[PDB]
Amino acid sequence: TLEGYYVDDALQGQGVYTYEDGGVLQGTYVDGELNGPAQEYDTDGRLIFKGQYKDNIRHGVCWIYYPDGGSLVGEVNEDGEMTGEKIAYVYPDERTALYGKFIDGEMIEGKLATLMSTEEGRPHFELMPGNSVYHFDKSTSSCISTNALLPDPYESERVYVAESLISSAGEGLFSKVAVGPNTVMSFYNGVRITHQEVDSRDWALNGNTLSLDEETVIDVPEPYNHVSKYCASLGHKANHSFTPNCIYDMFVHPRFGPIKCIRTLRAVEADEELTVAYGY
Ligand SMILES: Nc1ncnc2c1ncn2[C@@H]1O[C@H](CSCC[C@H](N)C(=O)O)[C@@H](O)[C@H]1O
Repeated sequence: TLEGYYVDDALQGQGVYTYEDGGVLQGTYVDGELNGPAQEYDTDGRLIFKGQYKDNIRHGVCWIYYPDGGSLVGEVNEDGEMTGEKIAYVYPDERTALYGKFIDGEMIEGKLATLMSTEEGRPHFELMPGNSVYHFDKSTSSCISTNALLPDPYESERVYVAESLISSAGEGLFSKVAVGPNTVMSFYNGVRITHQEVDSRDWALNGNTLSLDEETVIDVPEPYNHVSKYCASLGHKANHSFTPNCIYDMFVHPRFGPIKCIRTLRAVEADEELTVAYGY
């Protein structure tokens, strides 16, 4: 088959679609509509969906994987949307998860949990003990967080703040455990401000600004650069080096929203200081 895109077989059964852009989609078909097991991949070989369809709407328990390694899994609603009471955002280690109430893939109330096993397609989670509820809480131009002192579950296991070993750098960010290359370790969340705002005020104030996109800049200003005032995320604590063990990369966070992460470039040691090359 060929439309300027591409499709594979006669009536129905199990076929593959490919878009004007390289990305595949493996579906099982029934009368030309999708019904059954599907898996879609990225223009780059990356699994971005696994799960199933019924009358061309996503059905059942489906996995959506972001490029950063994080994922969303749950039984979808009648419209195929990630809305329900038993949905989870799962972190890049594929084990820590925030389970619970989500609207449209957005988190209303997520409880710390662990994904013990995918038995079939379905996954089994188990709640972790503790009072901790997490909520979608994107920061604004003036509110860095609705709960500045609730740490991020994933971060508090892989990293910590302490005196820098670098010459005169105040504090730094340390790895807590040994990790191999390409590992997310910490989140860089702050108030969202505009490039012009950052370009026009005294520059002596952009020590913690980090550009998100062509329109937005994340900053960790005011007194939130002190951990007794803010510790939700710890990214703004990594110091600079010309030969870093880490890189800034994009991240889709369930509490923070579109932000950056600190990801490792090589294996790193427990207790090793984490660095990135500032300014890209
Ligand atoms: N290689 C380096 N040498 C000296 N200061 C550094 C540095 N990398 C980062 N810094 C200080 O770290 C800043 C980035 S924010 C990283 C955290 C910071 N040192 C703190 O104590 O909160 C810059 O303002 C620079 O002053």
